[PDB]
Amino acid sequence: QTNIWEENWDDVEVDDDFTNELKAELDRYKRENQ
Amino acid sequence: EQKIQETELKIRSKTENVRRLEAQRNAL
Amino acid sequence: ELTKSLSIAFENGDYAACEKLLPPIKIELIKNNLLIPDLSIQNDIYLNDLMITKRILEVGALASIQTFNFDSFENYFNQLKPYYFSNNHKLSESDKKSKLISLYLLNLLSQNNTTKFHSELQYLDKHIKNLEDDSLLSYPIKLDRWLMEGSYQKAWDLLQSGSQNISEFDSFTDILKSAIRDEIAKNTELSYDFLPLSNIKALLFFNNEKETEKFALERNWPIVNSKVYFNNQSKEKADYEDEMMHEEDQKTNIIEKAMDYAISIEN
Amino acid sequence: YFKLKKLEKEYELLTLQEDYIKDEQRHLKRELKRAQEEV
Amino acid sequence: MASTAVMMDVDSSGVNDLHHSEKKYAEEDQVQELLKVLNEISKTTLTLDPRYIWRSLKDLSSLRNQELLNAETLCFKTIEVTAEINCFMHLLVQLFLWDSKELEQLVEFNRKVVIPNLLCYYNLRSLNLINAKLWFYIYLSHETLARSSEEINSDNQNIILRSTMMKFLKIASLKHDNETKAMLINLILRDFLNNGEVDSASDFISKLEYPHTDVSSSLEARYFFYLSKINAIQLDYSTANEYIIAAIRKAPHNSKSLGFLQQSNKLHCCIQLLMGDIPELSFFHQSNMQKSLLPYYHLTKAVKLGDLKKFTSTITKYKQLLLKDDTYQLCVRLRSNVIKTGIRIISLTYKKISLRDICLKLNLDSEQTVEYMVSRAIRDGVIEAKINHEDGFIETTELLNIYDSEDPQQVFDERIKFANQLHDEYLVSMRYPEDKKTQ
Amino acid sequence: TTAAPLLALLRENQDSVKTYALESINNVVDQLWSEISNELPDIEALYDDDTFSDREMAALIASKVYYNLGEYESAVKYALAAKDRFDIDEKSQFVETIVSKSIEMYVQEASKQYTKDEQFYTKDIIDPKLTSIFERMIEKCLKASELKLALGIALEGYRLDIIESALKSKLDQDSTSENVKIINYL
Repeated sequence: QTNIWEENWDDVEVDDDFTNELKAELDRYKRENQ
Repeated sequence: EQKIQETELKIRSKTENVRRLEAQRNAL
Repeated sequence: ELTKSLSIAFENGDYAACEKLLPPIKIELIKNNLLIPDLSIQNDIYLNDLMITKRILEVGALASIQTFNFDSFENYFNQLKPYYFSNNHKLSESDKKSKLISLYLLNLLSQNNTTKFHSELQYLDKHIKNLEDDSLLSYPIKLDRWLMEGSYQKAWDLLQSGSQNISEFDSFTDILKSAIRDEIAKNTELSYDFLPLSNIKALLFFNNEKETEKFALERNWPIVNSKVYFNNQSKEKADYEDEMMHEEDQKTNIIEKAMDYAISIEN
Repeated sequence: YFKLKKLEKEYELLTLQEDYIKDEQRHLKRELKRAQEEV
Repeated sequence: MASTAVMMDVDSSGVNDLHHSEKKYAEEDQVQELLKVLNEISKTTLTLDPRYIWRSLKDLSSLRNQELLNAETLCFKTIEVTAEINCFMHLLVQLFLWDSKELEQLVEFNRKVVIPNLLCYYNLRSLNLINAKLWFYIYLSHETLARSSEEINSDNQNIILRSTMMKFLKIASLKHDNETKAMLINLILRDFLNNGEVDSASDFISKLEYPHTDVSSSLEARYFFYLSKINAIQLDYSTANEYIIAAIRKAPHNSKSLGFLQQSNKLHCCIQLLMGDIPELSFFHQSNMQKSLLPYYHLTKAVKLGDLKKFTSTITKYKQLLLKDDTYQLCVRLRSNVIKTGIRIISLTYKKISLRDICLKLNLDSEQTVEYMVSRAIRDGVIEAKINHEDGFIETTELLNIYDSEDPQQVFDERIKFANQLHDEYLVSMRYPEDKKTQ
Repeated sequence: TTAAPLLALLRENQDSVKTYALESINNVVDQLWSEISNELPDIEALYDDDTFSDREMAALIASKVYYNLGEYESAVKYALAAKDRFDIDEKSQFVETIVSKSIEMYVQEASKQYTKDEQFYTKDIIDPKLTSIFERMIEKCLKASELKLALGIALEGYRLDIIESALKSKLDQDSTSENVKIINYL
């Protein structure tokens, strides 16, 4: 995969950011529900 | 027979410690 | 011949009676030459003669383990083992050969020798091909899965339900139960200081808690009413493993000394 | 067996051959230092 | 042509004469270096054909002509002796699937080379002119069997081989009867790794390591390689890895890095898995799967989370590849080991959690097995926590040290053990330059 | 094949079997001592059973294992124990080895024996088995009939009995000038 990215630890994971926003909405939407 | 045969390999192995001291000779 | 006599004896159960028939027959395959795996191809022995020779091992072992002997079992097994697994050995093959090693792995398993147990699975020729297809073979590792790390719940349950336990295996099942719990005992001892006598019994799967209370006191466990206590979960101090580490400077001094000789003998 | 009593035995020398040296080793070693002084 | 081919052999024999003078430090390493050049000229065509004439005439030379088995003829007791042996060496060399297909011809000939006027007087004389690999490397191929029926009784030739290798283990007199040796073991090792349980590896261990110097780092590493897999299901990991950590670069292989070092690496990956470490496959992405890692990655990918299902699926998918490498037996342990690994980071962080949150993660998994499952965890350490169900509070320890202990200073003795490391091994390599100045 | 049955046959009764164990074992020791190397504790005890005769089998068998274990004064002792399983004319490198191995032991022994007494060799203190086999090889040395071969041994062997006889016998034999020179040579 390519050559040199920042490499390690590790690939981490994926679908977080929007998931966060999806929740950041929901969170705040829950907080809207709050 | 082979009684004294490998007896060389004793001192035949000693060939080295010579050369250490030989390395040492120079080294000294 | 003694061949079928014992073969009938075993067939009749009566494995006590079956026992003494073995050694004479064992003296046969001496001359019958079968008992020793014949490296020179004999053409037909394995099935010419050595058939029940391959079985008398099974049979004798089968009875021995049924009579709750193990080496004998294993001895015979060890002898079956080539006829069991020579390498190639399709020349003859049988079934409870699975059961036997199953019993014997489970034996090894009860024998609490981890690597050899597993490395026997490695020494096993066909492994999964053999293994997974035999519930008996499927016991030990799946058990081990449970067993090894120390949650026994279904495993311990399984062996009560074990068809081999239900057939021949209840020998170690008993042992194993105890064998299990002693680790949990420590695991509890590790996990817990003060545990209700109910829970530990709940853990030990006992009906009477005085069942446990022995163990705890057999373990020498501090206990008040209703609760097993661990004031010392461990053996700390206790004689040997001393005079080395603390090897603080001494070793490092020698290390220093060494290093300094690595400095000195550097000359 | 045979030629070694001839041959083999002559290696005892080569053993000493070492034994000549590590002796003389410390020599230069010390001969160094007291001389290492004046230089 | 055939000349230049033979001219090499001539020059080799020329250097074999340098052995016919004496060791062979050159000649072997020459033969070694020549063994590298063995690829180039090759064929048999007039190579083996005039070789008979070039040999002509020795009996075993004519015996080897049975291996020639062609149209040669033409024309062309001392200069013919170890050369022929050295050619019998090449006879082996000839056969790599170089100048051969089925060595089962040569299998017999192996013995009928090895046994006659060979495998006899060579103790210090032939200096690993035996290549028992090249001996067995033949049988290595054949062990594609399957076919042979084994064969035989089971499989006695390879048995006898082990015994024949034993017959060198016998002949391994530690007179420098060494180099090839633990290949014979490596064989038997991998022969255990065929069907067997190495544990006489311990007995193999009992004797020795391939002592010592003169052995190719390769086999010396390839020693460790198997010697690792001993500790594999011996369930020592470090030392196993330490063998890998004695194995890999380290025996320079690059050509053998490709198929072979993956194997090495394949096992290496498993180790930290056995240790739950999951180093960064970030490189192990590459020069890897393709054909080696990525299931281990998938494993690591799982082993990072250690979701049994998702974990198992990897195996479930890659079992055959596992199976192909017999790495299957592994990883079954590591299943909950990562689940337990996660347990540590479930927030053992709080000096507890209560029972049923640390149960909750198991109430994410199972219940009151929790008791076990945590005792299952607390059992090995791997986490340091406490509990009592009387409290139903799962108490997760500090795990906190102001260290000021020998702990790093152990790691210094480590360093310290390397304080000499080449520092000594310089004095090791101080001789070679300066005492070869004396010559 | 692999020794598991023979490993099993070991503890199994009927010294008959144990024989045929050991017998079959003995032949296949050479490879499978490796597995068998763990059975040696019993094998030891086996050599301690006067009941079972052949245990010199196992003794030399153990000796096989012991070379294969690099154990020698072990192996030698049990090869010495054998006497039957063992013979000089039996030819294996091993046999040749263990003999040559067994031999050297004599020398310092004899030399240590030579230390105090110089008639030491006229006496029992050295295991006669070795001394026998020693001299038996010296006999073979006599039958080798190049006697510095024997002499340089007996030189260190310090056995004039050997030496003088080796001379004296050879004296009347032949080598008019040589029997003179052979001395001088020595």
